[PDB]
This record gives sequence, C-alpha cells and structure tokens, in this order.
Amino acid sequence: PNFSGNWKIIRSENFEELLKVLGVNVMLRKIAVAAASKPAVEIKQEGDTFYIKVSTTVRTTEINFKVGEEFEEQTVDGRPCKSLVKWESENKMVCEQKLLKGEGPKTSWTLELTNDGELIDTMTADDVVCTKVFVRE
Ligand SMILES: *C/C=C(C)/C=C/C1=C(C)CCCC1(C)C
Repeated sequence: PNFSGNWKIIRSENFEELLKVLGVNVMLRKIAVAAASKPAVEIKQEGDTFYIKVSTTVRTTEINFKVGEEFEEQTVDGRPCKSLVKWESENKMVCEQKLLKGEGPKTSWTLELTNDGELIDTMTADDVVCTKVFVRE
C-alpha cells in the first residue's frame, strides 16, 4: 500500500453537518463548506513516514508524522491537540486526537486506500462522521 499521490475528490458526505454539531455558526460553516468542498490532497508516503498537504481556497494544512509517534495538530474546529496515528489494518490508518486543554467531543480522522485505488477519508466528532472519497490524479 502506497498512499503517495495527488488525490482529487469524487464524493463527500456530512461535512457541514460535522461542523454544525461541533458548534460552528452558520456563517462560518457556509464559508468553510464553500472553501473546502474540493480540497486538494497530496500525500507523500515513505514507509511509516507521511507528509500530507490539504489545500482549500483559504487554507493550506501540511502534516508530518510517523506512524506510532505523537505529533501536534489542531482539530477540524481549531482546538490544539496531540495526535497519534496507528495502522488499523494494512490499508487503513486512524488518527486519535487528545485536547491539550479542556474537554470536548472525541475527534479523529482516518485514511484508507482501497484495492481499487480510492482513498477514503473520514473525520469524526463523537458519533457524527464525515466521509470523503478521492481518486489519484
Ligand atoms: C474536507 C476534508 C478535509 C478538509 C480534510 C482534511 C484532512 C485530511 C483529508 C486528512 C489529513 C487531515 C485533514 C487535514 C483533517
């Protein structure tokens, strides 16, 4: 499994709903949903070391991590967290997030590469799940 590539979105579900249940107000949701409904996703994978760049009309997020080693991130609604990615299976990784301060919904993201070569991303807050599917350019 090599997640490396530039990935282009073909399906999305529940993105605004995820922001809504996290408490994001409607004005900010509409900006977010417009800016981030065709996110460009680039991955460079070198074994267990990953670089991910997600680009929207208003934000560039670059993440660098090694599977099994804690790193710093912010949650999708902007709260500082410490993150840790593990392999769930050979083709799917899960990022658990812990808030640095205070309490809040349990948040995570996952990335899975299917046999057919699609990339499935999920982002969760408690029991609400956003799912996006991409193909390699
Ligand atoms: C609309 C979906 C996103 C903006 C997702 C971004 C994203 C990934 C696709 C995987 C790495 C984490 C994160 C930046 C949250």
